Amino acid sequence: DIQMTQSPSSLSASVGDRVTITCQASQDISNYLNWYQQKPGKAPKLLIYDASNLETGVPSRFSGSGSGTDFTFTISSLQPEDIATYYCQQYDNLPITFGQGTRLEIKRTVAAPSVFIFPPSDEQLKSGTASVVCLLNNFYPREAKVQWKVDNALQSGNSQESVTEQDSKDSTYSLSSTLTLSKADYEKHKVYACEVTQGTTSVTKSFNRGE
Amino acid sequence: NLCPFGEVFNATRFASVYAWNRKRISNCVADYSVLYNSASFSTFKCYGVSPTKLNDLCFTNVYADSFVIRGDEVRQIAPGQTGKIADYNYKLPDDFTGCVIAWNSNNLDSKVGGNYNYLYRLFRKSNLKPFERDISTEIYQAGSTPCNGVEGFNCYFPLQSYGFQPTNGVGYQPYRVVVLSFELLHAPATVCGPH
Amino acid sequence: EVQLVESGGGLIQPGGSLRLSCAASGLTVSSNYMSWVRQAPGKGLEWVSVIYSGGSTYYADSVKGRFTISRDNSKNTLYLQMNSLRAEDTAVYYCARSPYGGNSWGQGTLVTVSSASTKGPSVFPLAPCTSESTAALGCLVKDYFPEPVTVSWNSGALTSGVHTFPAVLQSSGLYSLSSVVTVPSSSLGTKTYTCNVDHKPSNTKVDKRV
Ligand SMILES: *[C@@H]1O[C@H](CO)[C@@H](O)[C@H](O)[C@H]1NC(C)=O
Ligand code: PRO
Repeated sequence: DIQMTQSPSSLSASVGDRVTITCQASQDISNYLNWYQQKPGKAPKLLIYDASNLETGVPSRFSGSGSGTDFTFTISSLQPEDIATYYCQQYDNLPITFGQGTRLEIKRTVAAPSVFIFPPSDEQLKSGTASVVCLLNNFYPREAKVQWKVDNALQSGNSQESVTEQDSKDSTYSLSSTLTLSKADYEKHKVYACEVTQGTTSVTKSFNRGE
Repeated sequence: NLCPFGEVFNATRFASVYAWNRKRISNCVADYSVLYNSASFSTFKCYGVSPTKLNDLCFTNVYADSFVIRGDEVRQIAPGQTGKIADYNYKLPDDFTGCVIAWNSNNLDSKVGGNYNYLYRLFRKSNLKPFERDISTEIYQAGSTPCNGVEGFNCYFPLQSYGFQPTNGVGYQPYRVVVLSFELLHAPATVCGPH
Repeated sequence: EVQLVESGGGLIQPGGSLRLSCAASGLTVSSNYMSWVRQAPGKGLEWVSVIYSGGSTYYADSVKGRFTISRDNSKNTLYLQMNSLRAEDTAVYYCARSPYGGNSWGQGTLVTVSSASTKGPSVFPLAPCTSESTAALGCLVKDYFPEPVTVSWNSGALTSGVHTFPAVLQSSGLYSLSSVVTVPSSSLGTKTYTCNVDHKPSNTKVDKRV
């Protein structure tokens, strides 16, 4: 087999920066190397074929070079829509093999989330479970503390978070947190609060169950 | 009359694999020892015969098929193999009787800056029959739309160049191949070993 | 011009069999080098199999003796027959023209190898308790298996401001995700909003007004 070693595993860069990814083949593959861009939940798109050739329709900020074992892929000036995972592929030898990928992340200025809180639906309560959802909308950086408070009591290990892929226009993230309770517990308490900490500022959205 | 293996193995120039060369060997004494005893050959594989016993045997005719492929393809020149070379360029039968002989020709067939003169067939609708040759250059139709002889989308020139540069990895280096096939028809045996 | 559309994905028991389909338009399957490539969740790309125009077939060592690649000329379709399936075979499976010819990939189909049963989703409104000038509405997609689900709004006519979240594996073994949309508060009484939820592994579509 021919192994494809890709570097780096992940990089973080600003809009406008020159970005360089390397691929190294474990033996000669001539110029038979392809570069792909994969945006989450989509198929890989070919950017560069045969080490240096731009696929038709691909912006000219993308380039590649190399022949033999050592290959480079370059974005001359990073754009927001360039958030993706990038793969090298050697295709002229079976088995066909890919690099491990380079996850490309964008650095930008700090952005405060718009915070929303949602009570359980009547429909769901009938099932005997309560899901309380807190939404953090269009923020940066990735890292934020989300804490659940139920009558000012700090919950632990009964919520789950998921973060969206970094936005391809404005480079922000979004987070949804779901607090999960039995129906009996949801009717035991009044005040439901989601606390968002970024830096030394905390923002709390809440609702009163009665009202 | 000694069999002209010199002209086969020591030729200045070799054929591309798609246009593989055949030379008939007839009416001569064939000394196979000059071959099997040689350090010159990195592949020497015999089928339906024992190489050590070659100098003892007589055949109706011998055919010497010769061509260039890249190092990592030499394995395809064997009965029962598949791949771009076996399927679309040069095919041995399952019941092959003969020998496959190969050696590295980097020093003769590579050039600084690359030698692009050796070609192979990349696109073909079906597999070659054993010992079939296809030297056609029709634009290959990869879609439903006819190509009408015009190279473009889904319309591929069927042949590709190897790119032999001396500093290539050995898998990408040129190898000269000679296939000797032995036929024993109901006819006079014109090619005999000295012993 | 070239379209590759995979199908056949879903939940299958360990040791079970599944056949994937790739319907092509704008190329002839039987005239081309055609491959399957797979991607395990959150992992890299792994080439699975190739078929040549002349019919030669090759396989990655990991699927040797278990998978068979094939085609139907009259349907212009590539197939992958997967037998003796293991948990490690859980992946999105892509068909592609590979390794030679124009570079084309399908959108992919997710295969889940698990001992569990297939479960369709429960869709619940996510709605706020005068509002602020920007209001949020959503849909909670609870207790489904396997992945994946897709969410649109007003049959895909509303895309601006939508955030459909990745799913989390709950401790019960079932998935849950949210899909939210931020809208101008002035439209909350004039326009109408519906989340269109598709769980193809259970053959269920849910449309829920909010
Ligand atoms: C080719 O030439 C060399 C050197 O003259 C000689 O040793 C060799 O045996 C020749 N090969 C054949 C097959 O006659
Ligand atoms: O016949 C021989 O001995 C030489 C060795 C390489 C080329 N042919």
